Amino acid sequence: TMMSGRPGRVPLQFLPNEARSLPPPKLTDPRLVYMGFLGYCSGLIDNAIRRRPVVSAGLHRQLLYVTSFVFFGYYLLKRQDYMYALRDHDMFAYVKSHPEDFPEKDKKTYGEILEEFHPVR
Amino acid sequence: PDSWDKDVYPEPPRRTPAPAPQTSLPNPVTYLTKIFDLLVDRPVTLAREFIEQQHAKNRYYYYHREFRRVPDITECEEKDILCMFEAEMQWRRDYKVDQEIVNIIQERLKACQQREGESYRQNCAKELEQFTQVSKAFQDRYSDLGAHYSARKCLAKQKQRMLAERKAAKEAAA
Ligand SMILES: CCCCCCCCCCCCCCCCCC(=O)OC[C@H](COP(=O)([O-])OCC(O)COP(=O)([O-])OC[C@@H](COC(=O)CCCCCCCCCCCCCCCCC)OC(=O)CCCCCCCCCCCCCCCCC)OC(=O)CCCCCCCCCCCCCCCCC
Ligand SMILES: CCCCCCCCCCCCCCCCC[C@@H](O)O[C@H](CO[C@H](O)CCCCCCCCCCCCCCC)COP(=O)(O)OCC[N+](C)(C)C
Ligand SMILES: CCCCCCCCCCCC(=O)OC[C@H](COP(=O)([O-])O)OC(=O)CCCCCCCCCCC
Repeated sequence: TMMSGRPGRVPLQFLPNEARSLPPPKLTDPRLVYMGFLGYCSGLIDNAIRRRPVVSAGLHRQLLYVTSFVFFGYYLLKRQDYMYALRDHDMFAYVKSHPEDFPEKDKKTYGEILEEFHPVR
Repeated sequence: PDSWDKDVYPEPPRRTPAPAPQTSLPNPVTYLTKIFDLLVDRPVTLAREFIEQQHAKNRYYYYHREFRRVPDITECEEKDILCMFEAEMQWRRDYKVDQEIVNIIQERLKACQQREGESYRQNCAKELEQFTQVSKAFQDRYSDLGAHYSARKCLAKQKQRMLAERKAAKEAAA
């Protein structure tokens, strides 16, 4: 468990209050569009399994499938973005706090670096 | 002609001997050349004159793209991706230019051989030497870089060559 047990982590909290400071996903997010596509596929498979016209029957059912998938996908994207942002924040804080472990290195140009040449023949 | 530079594409001054006939027989080659001029050369000349006259009415220009010099792989820092990309592109363009230089010299050599004809071995020594020098330099620069050649690999090869030369010079001076 890497990020479990992080200080100040509220149990069973899908999205903490500190996640409100991050940019929310756009409604036209391609991930949200793919979630809606998954919902549409679920509706089509529902019609096919129940032996209804695949594209025609149950327009309300297809609409509810798409809407539910988009809703859960939006909240899932929010949580995923928050977790990745938290990981990057903690990594940068650790790099700041351990300069001995992460030291700057002298930069030498390729005119100074000697690299062996392997001919192709 | 003014289409190409006479200095870039040299050509010796032509020396056509004056005809000095020794027979009273007619010249079939002369008669056929006259017929060719009267039947082909004049019609094609008139057609080209009309075409050029049409071209001159809607004259427009196109230009030759100019590239400014950018720092090369020697100046680029280690794992500096932007400078590395710029240097690699410049090196590739220079490689293409050098290939075309070798092509120009080779074309000059071929033309001189064909022109000199039966005495090409002696009269084309000047063009053979230029091709020898150009080919030697081009081979030394881009001989065995490989399919995935790059400015870094060419620089490494040049460094190896320079180290070998320095070692040889130090041994000679020792
Ligand atoms: C959208 C087009 C397709 C894209 C595919 C991309 C991937 C996603 C898949 C999503 C699938 C959803 C539907 C699944 C159930 C389909 C059932 C079926 O038969 O449907 C027939 C149905 C029409 O026939 P029907 O008479 O109504 O059907 C009655 C019976 O079901 C008729 O059936 P039957 O009782 O006569 O039985 C015959 C058939 C019955 O069995 C089937 O027909 C197979 C049903 C299941 C297929 C697989 C479902 C998805 C599973 C995941 C796929 C992953 C794909 C990627 C991975 C690589 C490939 C595997 O059984 C066989 O043929 C057995 C021998 C063959 C077995 C081996 C092959 C199986 C399929 C393997 C490939 C799977 C991928 C392609 C799936 C394509 C599905 C259409 O076709 C459709 O509904 C096709 C989709 C139409 C969408 C229209 C959308 C609106 C208009 C266009 C708008 C475009 C965008 C506009 C934007 C704005 C512009 C301005
Ligand atoms: C595709 C595979 C199936 C996906 C369906 C999964 C269904 C999951 C069921 C719950 C979903 C909704 C839950 C929302 C309310 C509960 C939120 C909270 O209670 O749980 C959170 C945690 O739960 C999850 O974060 C929420 C569900 C995440 C499911 C994402 C599936 C990702 C699969 C990758 C493919 C993407 C599929 C997209 C369509 C689902 C925080 O609890 P926490 O105390 O902190 O975690 C303890 C676990 N420890 C100990 C290891 C740390
Ligand atoms: C919220 C307050 C409003 C009022 C209360 C509403 C309560 C919930 C709505 C009830 C839905 C309903 O009754 O109809 C469901 C329809 C089709 O009905 P049916 O004939 O298939 O039984 O369509 C469906 O079958 C729904 C399909 C959804 C499937 C589950 C999708 C899961 C989404 C996340 C997946 C990751």
